[PDB]
Amino acid sequence: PHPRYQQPPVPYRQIDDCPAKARPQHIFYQQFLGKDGRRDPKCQWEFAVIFWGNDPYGLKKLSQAFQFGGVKAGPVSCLPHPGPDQSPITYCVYVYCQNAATSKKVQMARLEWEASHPLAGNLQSSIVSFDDPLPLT
Amino acid sequence: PHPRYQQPPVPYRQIDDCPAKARPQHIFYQQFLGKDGRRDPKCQWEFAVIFWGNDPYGLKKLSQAFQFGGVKAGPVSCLPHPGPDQSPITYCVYVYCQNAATSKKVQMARLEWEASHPLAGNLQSSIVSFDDPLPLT
DNA sequence: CCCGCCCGGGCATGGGGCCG
DNA sequence: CGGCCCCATGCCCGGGCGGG
Repeated sequence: PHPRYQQPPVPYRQIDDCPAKARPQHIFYQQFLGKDGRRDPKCQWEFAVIFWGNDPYGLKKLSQAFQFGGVKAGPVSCLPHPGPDQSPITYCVYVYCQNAATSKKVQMARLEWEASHPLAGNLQSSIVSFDDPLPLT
Repeated sequence: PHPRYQQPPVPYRQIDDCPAKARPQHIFYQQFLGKDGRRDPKCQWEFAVIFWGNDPYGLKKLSQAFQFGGVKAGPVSCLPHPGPDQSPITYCVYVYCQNAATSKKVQMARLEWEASHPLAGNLQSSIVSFDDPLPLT
């Protein structure tokens, strides 16, 4: 068909479903998150980490990399550009989490990835709280 | 620059610049937000309201309508869909705000519009908090 | 007046995959 | 290997329709 609007990243069953160039980051996060990456039925989706920066390509790899039961990235999006001026675009990715601890852990995971991979770009991040749970079931 | 990644909606100098379909909501929101729509240079961008639903077109109208000094919508994006199945995509729009009062007002403003216009679709929403301020200057 | 839902066109890729 | 490439791709515009 004809896409007019963004589509959600498709979830993985096999590691093959994850695009090859993003596989190491993905694997890293798995090992990093451990049990915290599995879906916990009792938790509801109230948290996120927003990652942002000027490079959409790296952000896409990050989005492709965080896909798990309890940690799910949305697609690459962007922030409003502040000036009435059209400025350098600031891209972002929301990584949704089922609790606060996991979101902090997610932040730190990406930091450690950057530490091990100098050529990866340095992303800004912030913890996000939602008053009401998101329909991520 | 980066045609395959999303672009931040463009600001309006005057009301004629607002795309036609979004213009009624835009007018209404302007009047409802009142002084709170103007930028307060002391405030930092720590809040948002996320609106979500299944109509990307409705959400596009909302995104275009909320563009002000202190209220700035991002583009139409979507949430991850939890199951590895075919389920309706849930689209969303983050509307960024310079303080908490204003975000409450934004939430309310859309509720009012929906109350005046029963043909309009009912958007779910939540207030959103950031630990660190966003680079909306 | 405004609603949801529909459609075609156009840009400049940029990332999966080949080859040096 | 890992740097490089090129056309399937991801994005956005804006008009239109029948209806309440």
